[PDB]
Amino acid sequence: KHKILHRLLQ
Amino acid sequence: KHKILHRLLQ
Amino acid sequence: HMLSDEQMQIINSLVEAHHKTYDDSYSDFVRFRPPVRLSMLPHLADLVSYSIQKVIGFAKMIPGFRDLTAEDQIALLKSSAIEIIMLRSNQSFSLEDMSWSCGGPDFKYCINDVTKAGHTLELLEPLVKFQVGLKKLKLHEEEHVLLMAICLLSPDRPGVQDHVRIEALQDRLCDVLQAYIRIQHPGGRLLYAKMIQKLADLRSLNEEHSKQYRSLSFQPEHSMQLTPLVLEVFGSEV
Amino acid sequence: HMLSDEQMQIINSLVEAHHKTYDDSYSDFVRFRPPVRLSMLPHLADLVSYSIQKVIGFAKMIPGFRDLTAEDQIALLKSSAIEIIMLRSNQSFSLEDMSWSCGGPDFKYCINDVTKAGHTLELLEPLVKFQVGLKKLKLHEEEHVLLMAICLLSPDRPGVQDHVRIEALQDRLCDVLQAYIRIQHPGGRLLYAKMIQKLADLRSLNEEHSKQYRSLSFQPEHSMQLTPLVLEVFGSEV
Ligand SMILES: C=C1/C(=C\C=C2/CCC[C@]3(C)[C@@H]([C@H](CC#CC(C)(C)O)CC#CC(O)(C(F)(F)F)C(F)(F)F)CC[C@@H]23)C[C@@H](O)C[C@@H]1O
Ligand SMILES: C=C1/C(=C\C=C2/CCC[C@]3(C)[C@@H]([C@H](CC#CC(C)(C)O)CC#CC(O)(C(F)(F)F)C(F)(F)F)CC[C@@H]23)C[C@@H](O)C[C@@H]1O
Repeated sequence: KHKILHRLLQ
Repeated sequence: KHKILHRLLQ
Repeated sequence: HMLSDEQMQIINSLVEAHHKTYDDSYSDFVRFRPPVRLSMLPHLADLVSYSIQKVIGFAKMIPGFRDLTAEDQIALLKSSAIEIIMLRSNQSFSLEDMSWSCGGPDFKYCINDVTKAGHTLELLEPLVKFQVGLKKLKLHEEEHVLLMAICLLSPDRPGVQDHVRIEALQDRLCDVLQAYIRIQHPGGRLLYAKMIQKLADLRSLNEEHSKQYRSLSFQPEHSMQLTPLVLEVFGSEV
Repeated sequence: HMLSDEQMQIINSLVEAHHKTYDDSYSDFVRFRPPVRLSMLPHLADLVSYSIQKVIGFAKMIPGFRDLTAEDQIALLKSSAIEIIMLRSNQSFSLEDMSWSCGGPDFKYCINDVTKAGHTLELLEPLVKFQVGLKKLKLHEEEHVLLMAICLLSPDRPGVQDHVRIEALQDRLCDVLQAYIRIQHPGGRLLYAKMIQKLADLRSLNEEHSKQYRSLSFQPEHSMQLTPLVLEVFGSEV
């Protein structure tokens, strides 16, 4: 859940 | 699971 | 009567953050699926996706956002994304055309163009009405940026866990804004209030967007035209 | 020594089906995210997505595919999608350029352009080598179309349930092909065999693609550049 948001936020 | 494939196949 | 050294460095890092995530030439717009005049949906979904990326870039640079848990960073970005988009869009909105003019006759988005992306002219009137008002406030770059950071750090949101720490951050920002207007903005005695009212306005624009998006997202033939990021950010997953 | 009335109507509906799902002008290519020379990934993902749509359109018109359960229709389309794409691409591949030439200098895909979409030149050599061979077979439109329908209806696939009914359909098609070559193709005495060998070749190209796709699909920064349809068709979901 929210794999892209996580990557973008790091 | 496979919502688009299903729509496209109908 | 004077902004503190710390209120100043919050303005600095925020305007610099907006400068790094907002391109006034709108050069990247050529990398999107072209506009067609739901023919506008692929271009507009590409536009919203690219903007979510910039809102993420901006958010990451808001003092204190980075300190938050990954979860709260997500809860806030999911809920406020569309609102930050609508706020940041004002920088391109013109009163002389009643459209969002983005460096080109093909990247000029008028009401009729947004209609060919699934949406109904009846739900488009509050958006343009919100855009006329915002522009009429004739905000300084510092105030505009401050409004997006306050909007992003709003506590009243589904999924937010640390409702005390973000209310703290939003208040430290509201403080910078309120002091900025009084010191640096002549004739702004009722501006802070006029702007806070726009946050509430956005909440209503957000509901209406969520309803319209739900209509598109359930029809797989329309949902397929969206991007993975738009689907993720506007999706119901927790 | 002569094709039956029913073998003929299978050729007819299949060539008509290919005619309705394959545009030799490649007009729709302008609606994709532009090519950039992983800069090629958004254009190539848009290209593969559009082609999956056409493969679906084609599949639906293969006599008997429609009769199958929704599940088997999906199991077959998921597994064979990339193979049908590689087969159908031959119609655009040129021996004089060693590239896929699609009505324009911007829609001319050479080896180096496919490299800037995540892939490695080492895994690109079997594809172009497969494309040289296929073109060297100088297939009639009937044979080409028949090869895609036989490929799509292959029984040896993950997820297929009714392995007796599709083997039946594939054999009724293999029968139409084998008779077509003997009756209508001079000097084709060893063509049927040469073509069946290309189905096996494709299976190897498919493995190599699945491995390369897995690399991209796990990196969210690359996966985000894909489309919902590509993600769905190449995804592991059951
Ligand atoms: C991007 C910014 C600027 C433009 C923004 C404008 C003009 C074009 C239309 C936009 C993008 C609006 C739409 C339309 C909305 C509507 C109502 C009914 C008000 O809810 C939002 C969306 C959407 C989608 O439903 C999905 F799925 F969510 F994507 C889509 F329709 F599917 F796409 C809001 C802001 C608008 C350009 C420039 O200022 C950059 C800036 O970041
Ligand atoms: C479309 C057809 C024609 C062109 C097709 C050609 C040339 C360009 C490159 C293509 C599209 C190949 C790639 C590359 C592959 C490679 C190896 C290592 C062989 O596995 C397949 C893909 C992919 C993706 O990994 C994903 F995710 F899966 F999408 C992407 F890289 F991400 F995109 C196969 C067929 C090729 C044009 C015209 O003939 C129409 C026809 O339908």
